[PDB]
Order: sequence, then C-alpha cells, then structure tokens
Amino acid sequence: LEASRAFEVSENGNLVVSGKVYQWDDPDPRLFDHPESPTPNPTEPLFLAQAEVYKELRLRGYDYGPHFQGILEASLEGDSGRLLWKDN
Amino acid sequence: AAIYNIDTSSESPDHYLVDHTLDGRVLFPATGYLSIVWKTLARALGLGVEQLPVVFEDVVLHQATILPKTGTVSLEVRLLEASRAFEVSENGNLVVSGKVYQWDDPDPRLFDHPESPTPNPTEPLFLAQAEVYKELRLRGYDYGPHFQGILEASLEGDSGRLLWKDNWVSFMDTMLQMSILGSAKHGLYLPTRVTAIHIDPATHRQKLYTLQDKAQVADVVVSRWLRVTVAGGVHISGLHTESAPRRQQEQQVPILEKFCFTPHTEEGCLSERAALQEELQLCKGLVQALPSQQELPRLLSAACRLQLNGNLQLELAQVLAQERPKLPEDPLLSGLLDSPALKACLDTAVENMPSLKMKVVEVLAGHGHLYSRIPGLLSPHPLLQLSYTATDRHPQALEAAQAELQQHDVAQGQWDPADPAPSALGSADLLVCNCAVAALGDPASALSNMVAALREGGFLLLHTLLRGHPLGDIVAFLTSTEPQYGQGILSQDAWESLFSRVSLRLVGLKKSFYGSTLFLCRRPTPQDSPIFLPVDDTSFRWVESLKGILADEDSSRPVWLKAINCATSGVVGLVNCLRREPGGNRLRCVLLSNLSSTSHVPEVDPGSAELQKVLQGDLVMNVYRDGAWGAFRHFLLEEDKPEEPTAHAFVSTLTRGDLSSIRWVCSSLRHAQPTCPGAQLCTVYYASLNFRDIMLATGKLSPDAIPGKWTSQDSLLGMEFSGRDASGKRVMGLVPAKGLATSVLLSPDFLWDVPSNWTLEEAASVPVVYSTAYYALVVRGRVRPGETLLIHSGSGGVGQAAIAIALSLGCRVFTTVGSAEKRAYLQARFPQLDSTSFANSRDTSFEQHVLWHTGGKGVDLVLNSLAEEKLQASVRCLATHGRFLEIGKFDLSQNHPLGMAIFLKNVTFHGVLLDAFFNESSADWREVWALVQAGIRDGVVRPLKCTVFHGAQVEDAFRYMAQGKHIGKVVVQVLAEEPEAVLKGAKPKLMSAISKTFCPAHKSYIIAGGLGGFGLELAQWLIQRGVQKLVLTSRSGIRTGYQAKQVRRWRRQGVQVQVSTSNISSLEGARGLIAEAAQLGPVGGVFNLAVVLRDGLLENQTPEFFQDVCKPKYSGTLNLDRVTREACPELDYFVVFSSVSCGRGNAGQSNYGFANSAMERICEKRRHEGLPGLAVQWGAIGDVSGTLPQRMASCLEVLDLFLNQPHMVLSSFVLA
Amino acid sequence: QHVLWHTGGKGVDLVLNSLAEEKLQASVRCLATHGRFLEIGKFDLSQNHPLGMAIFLKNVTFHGVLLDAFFNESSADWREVWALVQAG
Ligand SMILES: NC(=O)C1=CN([C@@H]2O[C@H](COP(=O)(O)OP(=O)(O)OC[C@H]3O[C@@H](n4cnc5c(N)ncnc54)[C@H](OP(=O)(O)O)[C@@H]3O)[C@@H](O)[C@H]2O)C=CC1
Ligand SMILES: NC(=O)C1=CN([C@@H]2O[C@H](COP(=O)(O)OP(=O)(O)OC[C@H]3O[C@@H](n4cnc5c(N)ncnc54)[C@H](OP(=O)(O)O)[C@@H]3O)[C@@H](O)[C@H]2O)C=CC1
Repeated sequence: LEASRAFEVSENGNLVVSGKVYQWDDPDPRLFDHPESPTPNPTEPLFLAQAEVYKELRLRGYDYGPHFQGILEASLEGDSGRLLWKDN
Repeated sequence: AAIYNIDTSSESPDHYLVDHTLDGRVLFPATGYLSIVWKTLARALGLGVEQLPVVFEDVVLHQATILPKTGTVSLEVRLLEASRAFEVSENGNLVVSGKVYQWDDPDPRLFDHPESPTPNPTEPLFLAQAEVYKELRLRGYDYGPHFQGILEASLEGDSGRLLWKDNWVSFMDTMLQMSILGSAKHGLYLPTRVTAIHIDPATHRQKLYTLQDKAQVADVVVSRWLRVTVAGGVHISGLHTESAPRRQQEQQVPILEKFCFTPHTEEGCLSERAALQEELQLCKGLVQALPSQQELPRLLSAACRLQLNGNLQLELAQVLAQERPKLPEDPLLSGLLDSPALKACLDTAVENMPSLKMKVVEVLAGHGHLYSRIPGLLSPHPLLQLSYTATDRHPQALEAAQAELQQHDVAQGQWDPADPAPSALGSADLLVCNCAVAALGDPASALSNMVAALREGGFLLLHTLLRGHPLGDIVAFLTSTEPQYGQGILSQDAWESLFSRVSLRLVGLKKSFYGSTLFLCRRPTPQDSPIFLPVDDTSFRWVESLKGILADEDSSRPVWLKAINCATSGVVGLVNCLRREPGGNRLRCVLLSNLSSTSHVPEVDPGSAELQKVLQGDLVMNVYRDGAWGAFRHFLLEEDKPEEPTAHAFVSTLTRGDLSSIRWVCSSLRHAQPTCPGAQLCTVYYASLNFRDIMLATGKLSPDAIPGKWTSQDSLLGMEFSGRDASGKRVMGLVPAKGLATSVLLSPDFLWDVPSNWTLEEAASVPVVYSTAYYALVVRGRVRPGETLLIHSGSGGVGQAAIAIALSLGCRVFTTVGSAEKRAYLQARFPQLDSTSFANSRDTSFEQHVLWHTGGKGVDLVLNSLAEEKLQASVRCLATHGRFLEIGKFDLSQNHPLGMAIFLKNVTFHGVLLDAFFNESSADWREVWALVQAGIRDGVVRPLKCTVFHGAQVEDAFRYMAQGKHIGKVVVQVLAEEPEAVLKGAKPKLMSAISKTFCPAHKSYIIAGGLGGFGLELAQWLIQRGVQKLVLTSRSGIRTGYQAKQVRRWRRQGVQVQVSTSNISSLEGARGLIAEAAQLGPVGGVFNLAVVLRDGLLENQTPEFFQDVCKPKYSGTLNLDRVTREACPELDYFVVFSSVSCGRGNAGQSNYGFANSAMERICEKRRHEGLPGLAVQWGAIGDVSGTLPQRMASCLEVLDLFLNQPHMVLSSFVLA
Repeated sequence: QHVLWHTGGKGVDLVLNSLAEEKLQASVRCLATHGRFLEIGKFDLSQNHPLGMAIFLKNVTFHGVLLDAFFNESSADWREVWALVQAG
C-alpha cells in the first residue's frame, strides 16, 4: 500500500507478516555507531569461538546449518561479536 | 488496484454528484468511497453488489476530494483480503482507510429500530422536506435535488422518512444528513471516522415500503444515546464528525448605501475638508501682491521663480510638468468631482430618463478626464446599461491611456465644441464638460453647439470655476497664453445669462466654498397640458383615478402626483415603481414633507410660483423639506468600521485565520446583565497568551473544539488574567475563555489573591501552567518523593511548572529542550539540574539518553506534550508501574493507534484535560485550587519569565508567540498597575473599540411578523446577542414544523419566547402588544417585519389591495410609533425593514413601494425628534431587479453594522 | 447498548474488563468522561492489539492491572492490599 506505506505477506490467503515499509529518504550513517557497553570488560582474555556459540545454540534448540552459522565469535556476555558477510 | 473515474458531465451516470455541494464547492460524498469499495470487494469475491452483505469497520477519512467542474478524478482502491483492510488513494495520496469484509451471517434483528427515549407524544407537527433542507442550507449544506432524500423528520430529528431511488450513495448520505439535523452545534460538520457500518441488501429490500404514491420510502431512526443510525438495510454506528473550516472565497460583497435627502442647490460643499482650505490658503499666499507637491502650488512657485512679476508668456508656457495634463490632479480643481455632489447630479441625471438605458457623451475628455470617474459612479445601478463616448479636440489628445478606455465601455470621438456634433453622436441625454480644467472654445458657441447636439429633455453637466472668486482670479492671472481657457471663466450671473440665452434651464447647482461649482441644466421639452392628481386621500380611492388616467395610451400629457396633507405619504416609492410599468414615463411627483412642525408650508396651487418653477424644472422626483426643494439620493456608505469609547472590550480576529485582523471589539459585559451571586466582574490588567490562543488566531483550531456552549460569532481567546476584583483587591484568575479582554466575568472559585511580594505582571503567568502541572502530577499522576520524571519541553511554561513541582519533592528529573539557549536558561533557573538532565526535544534522541542514564529501567512518570513518532518514543521510556501523562492533544484528536502491549508492564495511561473543570466536576477542582494555594504559600510556585506587550500591539504579541523562539510566558499588558495595594477606583479606562450590538437581559423585544422566515432568523440572531425576553407577532400563530422547532428550542434555553398574534394594524392591538411586552420587562426594541404582498400592474390592482398591503407596513408602523412614543421610555431600537423596490422601483409592486416609502418617512421623522429609528432596504434574501439573493449570514452581518450607524435609512444588496 | 441505554447514554465511571478482542473495544466504548478502565485480562495486551487514543480526549485513565507483579517479593504496596483484604 504505497499510499499507506504498509506491506502484507500472505500464504494461501492467510496473513503471515504485516507492518510498514518505505524508502529511507535521508540515511544518516551516524545511526550505525556502536553504543558503548555499560561494562568496560578491559582484559577480555576469553571469548566464544564459532564452535562454542553454536554448540550452546544447539543445546538451546537451534540447529542452524553451515550457511546460517555466521557468528565468527562473541564475548562471554553476548554484548559484542564479529559477524560474517557472504553477500546474503 | 481497481480504478474509478468520477465525471460530472450530464451524459455520465455520475452526474448526480453535482448536487452534493458543500460550502459552495462540490465534494465527493463520504458514502461514495464506501460505494466504490463495496463494488471492488464484490468484484474480488465474484458476487454482485446486491448479493454481498458487507461490513465496514474503523473507516477513517484523511482528506476530501474536490470534483472539478471540468475534467475527471481517478480513485484507486486496494484490498488486503488476508488483513480484511482496504485503501482509497487519489493520485498517490491516501484518502480513506479501514476494514471491509463480507458479512458471513446477516442478522435481521440488528436493523430493528432502537427503543425510543421519548414517550411518543404524537405531536401533530413534523419537519417537512422543504423545511428540513431550508435548515440545512442555513447551516451550510447546499444539497441539490438528487441528494434531497428526506421527506419528513421529527422536530427532534430522531426519526423520519427517507426516499429510495436505487442509489446507495444518496441513501447513505441522506442517513448522514438525518444524523446532523438534530445536532445543536451550529456550523458545517463532515464525517471523519465511522466505527462500523452494516449493509444487508436483502433486509433492505424487505424494509422498503411504497407510499400511496409510487415513491419508495424507508423509515429511519437516530439514537444519540446508543449512537446508531438505522434505516432499511443499513446500520451506521459510531459516526464522528469534525467541524469544517466553513470558509468560502469570492463571497458576496453587498453594496451598502445611505438614503438621505439632498437639496437641489447647495453651497459650501467642501467646507469640511481641511486639505482644500489649506491649499487655497497656500495659493492665495503665493499670489499676494500679484512649497508643496500639488500642481497649482508648484506652478505658482515656478511662476514666482521664473520672474517675480511680469513673467514672459513663452517662458512659463513651456515648463516641465506644466504643459502636462496632470494639472487637474490638484485637489481644488477636483474638489467637487470627488465630493458626493457629483454623485447626486449623476443620480438626478439617470433619473428622469425615459428608459433605463442612458446615452452620455463627454466633450474635451482628453483634458477633463471625467471618463475615469463617471463609469465608476453609475456601476451600483443594477439594470442601467450605459452608452458612453469620449470626445476630444484632436485624436492625438487623449491618444494615451487607451487601455483605460478599453476596460470601460467608452469610445473615442472628435468634436470641437464650436463645430457641430457628428451624426454618430447625434442626440444625447447627458453631456459633461469639465470646463474647469479643459478650455472650451467660447461659452456661447460651445453651449449652443452642445444644446443642438443634446436630446430633448437631456441634461447638461458643467463643472467650471466662477469669475469674481479668489481661485477664479488666480487662474485668470495664470495661463493667460490660453485664450480659450480665459473665455471659459465667468461670473455666476454671466453663466445664468448664457443659459437663459439658450433654451437650457438650471435645475441643479452645487457650489463649493471657494468658487468652484457644478452646474446642471436640461433642455426643456415641448410643453403640453398637465394633469394634477392629488394622492393624499385615504382609502386609496385616487388609485382608481390613476388607473383611469393612464388607461389612454395615446395620450402623452404629463401626470403629476400631488401629496401635501400628509408628510408620511410614500408617493416617492409609488412613482419609482410605476415608472417601470407601461405609461409610467408621464408620471411626476411633488411631495411636501417638511420634517419640522414650525416649517413653512409653501402653496402648491397652479397659480403658485413654486408650482410653476417645479413645472419648468420638470423633474420626476420633487420633494420639499424645510424650505428646500430636493430629492432623496443614494450615497455610498463609508467603509470604516465605527468605533466608540468603552470600558468593556475584548480582542478578536475579525477574519478567521488572519493575524492582521486582530482588533479590539466592544464586549457584552458593558451591560453587566449576567451579574449574580456565584459570579463577579474583575478588571483585567495583564492577560497571558497561550498555545491555544495562537492556534485559534492562526485558524488551525476551530472554536467548536473549545468545550462549552459558545456563540458562533464570539471570541474564545485568553484563559489567564491578572487584575483587581470589584473590591479593588489584587487577584489572578483562570477562565475557560474570553480572558483576553478589558473585563472578565468570573466565578470566585477560580480566583487567587496575589501575594504582596509579587507584581500583577508576574501573577499573570502562574494560573494556567501551575494549575495544569499540579493537576497532572499530583492528582492524576500521584507523584511521590524520590521518583524519576521525564518532562518534555522544559522551556515551556508547563514544563517549567512541572520541573519546579518535581524538584520540590526531590524527584530526579529528565527534560528535553529545543536549543542550547533554552538549556542554559533552564540550567540557570534550576541549579539542581545537572548536565545529564537534558536531551534534544526535536528528535527521538532523548529516548536513548533516558534509558542509558536510568540503567535501562525507564522512568516513573512521563509528562508528554509531543506528537506522533515522538509520542511513541516517550511511551517506551516508561518503567514498571509507570504513569504516562498526556497533556498534548494531537494524537488524541487524530485517534492514532496505541499498542496495548505496554500495559503488560503494569503502567497506567492518563488523558489529562484541564478544561473539563470549567464545565463539570467543579467540586473536584477545588483540590487543585488548594494545591496551587499551598504551592504559592510555600514558595514552590514561582512566576515565569514575562514578555510584556502593550494593549495597542496585541498583533505584535501574537506574531512573537507564533515564532517558537519565545521563552517563558507572553503577557499582553492592558492597564498599568497602580502603586497601591487596594484601590476602589478599579474601573478600566476607556478604549476606542469596534462597536457591536448587544442587548441587556432585563428588557423585552418585539418582532412584528416575527414567525416569518426573516422574522425567525432575526430572532435567532438577537438571542445570540443576549436577549432573554422576546415577543413574536403572527396573524395565524404557529402553524409549521420549523416554527415550532425553533420556538421550542429557544424556550429550552431559558428564553421567554411569547407568541402574541395581536395585529399592529389597529392602535388597540399595538397597545395590547406593547403592554404584553411590558409584562416580561421594559421594552428594549421593536422590529416591524410584517408584510402582505398583492402584486400586479396598476391596471389590475384595486384600492382594497393597497389597503391590505399598507395595513401591516404603513398603518402598523404608525401605530407602533405612536404607542412607543407614549409608553416606551427605555426603547433602544425602532427598526423597520423595507425593500430596494422603494428606491429603485419594480414593475407591479407599486403598493409595496408606497408602503415601504411611508415606513421610511415615519422613521426619518422619528430620528429628527431624537428618538430611535431605522429603515433598512434589502435587495433579496436567499436562504429563507438585477440583484442577487443575499445570504442570511451576510444579511445579519450587514444589519449588525447599520444598528451602529447615525443615519436614518440604509440599503444593502448584491449586484448581478 | 444495554449500558448506554440504562445510563442515559452517559456511560460507566469504572470498568473491570476481563474479556478480549472485540468485546474489549465495546467495553471501552462504555466509558464516561473521567472514566477509568481496569484491564485485568492479558490476551489483548500480549498480542499488542491497537488501541485508539481518541478515547483519552474524554478525561480518562487506562490501567494495566497485574496482581502478579507483587508475588515475587513482599513490597510496601502489597501490604496495603493485604490490609484491605483483612479489613474486608
Ligand atoms: N491539559 C490541558 O488541557 C492543558 C494543556 N496545555 C497545552 O499544552 C501545550 C504546552 O503548553 P506550553 O508549554 O505553555 O506551550 P508553549 O507554546 O509555551 O510551548 C513551548 C514549547 O513547545 C515547543 N514549541 C513551541 N513552538 C514551537 C515551534 N514553532 N516548533 C516546534 N516546537 C515548538 C518547544 O518545545 P521544545 O523546547 O522541546 O522544542 C517549546 O519550548 C499547549 O498547547 C497548551 O495549550 C496547557 C495547559 C492546559
Ligand atoms: N426577500 C425577502 O424576504 C425580503 C423581505 N423584506 C421584508 O422583510 C420582512 C420579512 O419578510 P419575510 O419574513 O421574508 O416574509 P414573510 O412572508 O414570512 O412575512 C410575513 C410574516 O409576517 C406576518 N404578518 C403579515 N402581516 C402581518 C400583520 N399585519 N401583523 C402581524 N403579522 C403580520 C405573517 O403572518 P400572517 O400571514 O399570519 O399575517 C408572516 O409570518 C417583511 O416586512 C418583508 O417585506 C423585504 C425585502 C426582501
């Protein structure tokens, strides 16, 4: 609905997703500056490798395959990390 | 995406939309969107519209499409069946949105008519179709025949009968009309939201039932308690209407004039204008012993500079700006041309013309320049078609300014005054010379040639200076090089001799105080035996004689109507009306209407000299009044709005939405009639502007939004004020509206006594802001010590008040400001605030700041005044057990959605509106008053920063407020504070404000023939101006649904409306009527609107018709005047309504004109005695002779002006 | 309709709503000026169903009541309810 800047995804006439979508007229890159975490975590000598994060997720019930295994590493408290980009 | 094209061509089936006209402009019906959406849904489902019982829901209209007179508009409809939502967009712009889906199982029980609150009185009266749509048109709806679907409606408007024409759009629009009919809110209202609409074509066809006539109708019921409208198979629930701007452009501009007697010959016309006298003084000073920008002073200075004396002819002949034809620009030469004397002469010229078409030719127009004046003065005459031609000496002269002649219906010409006129011009009726500036060849030759080229009975107008006068001598000394100019100046006796030599006779002579004159002469028509017919006889038996005499069409003898016994005879209107009927050219009038008892009455015997003089003049209208022969002439009315000194005035916007129209107006408080226990009058010193006032003045908020009962023509500016009560004690108060005025009527509950350590300026800023802050925080918010608050726009008054209240409790405060200036000001104002207590108010950045600095737990209490996306950000800052205070009003008005998932955090959402206290919950409000008093006592309440503007510059204050750069409070000073604490002389000083008509509540008013259409509209207007005791007279009493509806509604408002039905024709009836009015209270004013029409040519009318026509208008007015002159000492208004026919003339309404003229004469007589009196002449009344009907709104607006004018007779009409 | 009729088309000062979906909207429409809405149900709140803010134009308060917020630990506010019930 261009006039209402609203979208609606359907499956066999059944609503699946809804909301509002529109073009961003004036993108300000400053919106993507990383907020400062409350905890400085100075030393940071340990972190979750790629294997461990997905082991925890599997234990929690998430069975992501190789393509969705994008988290390269993360901090112990999940406040940061390093995601992988594959043009997807 | 179905696309629909809406056409208005007669061929297209959509042509019927032309009849849905609102405020003079065609708009797409709100139900047309529903119809097209229903068609789209039926197409999508594959069913027909007649087999798809549909349900709408949450319909919202965002804008109104305007159907152009030419072309087409395309509308796109899109459906989301999964979401059961639709959308109507025009040219990519959203128009309508909502939910539409099929009705799975229609329930016919839904359409059963709701229980009627009324006990079914079975009243015999009901609002018929004509009356219903008359009311709607008076309100502002102009539905045409197609959208006129209502046949009947109950007086309450809760039930009625609707037509059916196989047109859903019209039927549903008719239901909406029925919904609006019963509303007591005046103005134009349009749908904005509808909660739900159910349509079931099967039940619809079941419900329809045919009357005895083949027309199909369906009963309708409106229930405001349940807020549902039901009719046939349709069921509308939760309809919401918003007040329209109710503004139209290119509105009617009636021609307002005064109808006053004007002697034929008058002298010293320009004795008033000081500029002319000063210019004459300067000229004579220059020309002593043989300094400005005016032409003549500059020429005199140049003559002096070139040579002190004996200036050579050549040197002064060729001087820059001298040979230019700018010379007539001097005020003295144009002194009379601008004066009404020219208008009087022109009006006399057009009158006496055998036909309404006049032939006028100007001589020496190149230099006279009368072509720029004459066409503009005869425009007011509606039916006058004028043939004008400008003639000059040489084509090169006047060769410039050809576009000016092009715009006017004028043509060039070549005719030297001595040379005989060309055959093309031939005989002419009016001939104008302007000899003062233009140099005619020779007097004798020029006048002889004019008269030769002048039609029989035509008029000659000659504007010339007079020799032997100072200005004449001055002009004689100068321009001696132009002998043609020298020959054109003579003494008055010389002009008389020249006129005598030719057949022309002098009929009019307007003379200035400094010599300049304006001659008017006509060529006598070949004389013939006249007929003198007295018309002063009662019973109008002379009407039979007049009928007989005019019968002989072959005869062309003049007929003179003579009336001398009665000074109130309306022979003038009779003649004006008869001159249009066949054979009326022969008519001529002589009237003896001396306005003073001691005035001498000249003899009108055939042997009398005066009769012979008037016969020589041969003028149709010949009125004698106090030793001066003349006639009544219309003159344009001055445009300035009258002003008077007063001690009770208020500020208002004369034109809605314009800040340049702000001006002081007289206030109804002058009478102090609503004074009583529980209320008192307080003189106002300082008044505080608020955001609401700016919104109102700018036109972005309708007055109807302001809660409460308010008159349509009223001001709602100002809520705060500071001044002295009736006891002289300094005090500050809070008022729902009208607080921006010299005086305010207020209840003692809403008053605080300012502490001794304050100043009335400071106290003017406390009431509103601190009241709302205390209410929202303490009462609604239940703030507690030590909590966390978020106060938006802390710089604003409410923000400062809330911050002051919060810091008193030690609560941690976060606030948002729109600049560094405001941030620094707040930091200086409240030392407690620290660096981390400020955020940006112009974007959502404050959300992150609050969450970060609060540990991500949000705040405990939010006082929001922002809108839309910034409102949503504010909600997200709430903590568990939070409290949201919403003082803003944008999203609430727009009904924007609010996600209910916030309440899972156990928060409460408050909608705070302080204005609710002034209407109800008065007992509760005293809690807030106690809170404010305690805050003042404890020092918590601090007056805000003030920016004082004087009363004379309210507009400047409003403009400054409009800009968002103001910080603190903006107060407009109205009266400088005295250095005393308590002062008995608290009365406000006088102010010059626009005068307005208001009436006291302890007087009764009479409207003879008041049950008529204009009668009832005037009565409605008076009630809005403070009339509590009203009497209406009707010969047959109440006999229509509309009359009963209006009368019942007025009584329901506490007014004492009493129908008398006592004819004013008989003096006994008038006495009884007046005595009846005295029962309610002393008589304040009487209005005579009675009328009975028996039209037809004079050949058809009979004396009985004149008797009937003049019985209510003439005789009734006489009886009213005689009685009120005897037993009405407090009478303020003695108004009688007349018609343009008496003054312009209409064929077949001779009796009507006679009656109106008699009314005008009696009204004029009353004023000369000092008593009240006014006669208004109306062109044509629309809502209830070459003119157009005048809208009732404009009619009443004009009437408001006349009542405050010092003239006896006034007129208003709209040209075609 | 029943409430709006027997209340003279005014409404009800207080509403204790435990219904859901459509019936919640109708209960909202029964409010009067200065009315107070007490929502003790949770289905509509959990689904984040929209609420028209036009109702607040009438002086009105909307309360999200959750008794479960106290059972975690005793609080000075809970003792108020305990005393109220004991007095009852
Ligand atoms: N509940 C009720 O019935 C009552 C409500 N009110 C209403 O609350 C509102 C706030 O009152 P008050 O603060 O005294 O009003 P003001 O007009 O003084 O508001 C000033 C603030 O509004 C914002 N603002 C002002 N002008 C502009 C502009 N041109 N563009 C953008 N923002 C602007 C700024 O906030 P910022 O600095 O953050 O940019 C500014 O500091 C008013 O509409 C008032 O009538 C008040 C009393 C009673
Ligand atoms: N276009 C217009 O409407 C214009 C109106 N006017 C004047 O304005 C006034 C109002 O006209 P309007 O209301 O539109 O027309 P109406 O036809 O409604 O006016 C007549 C009304 O006055 C009553 N009436 C008539 N004669 C008498 C009487 N002798 N004593 C008491 N009541 C009487 C009639 O009741 P009943 O029939 O029982 O006597 C009726 O209610 C009239 O004087 C009219 O001449 C002039 C210019 C334009």
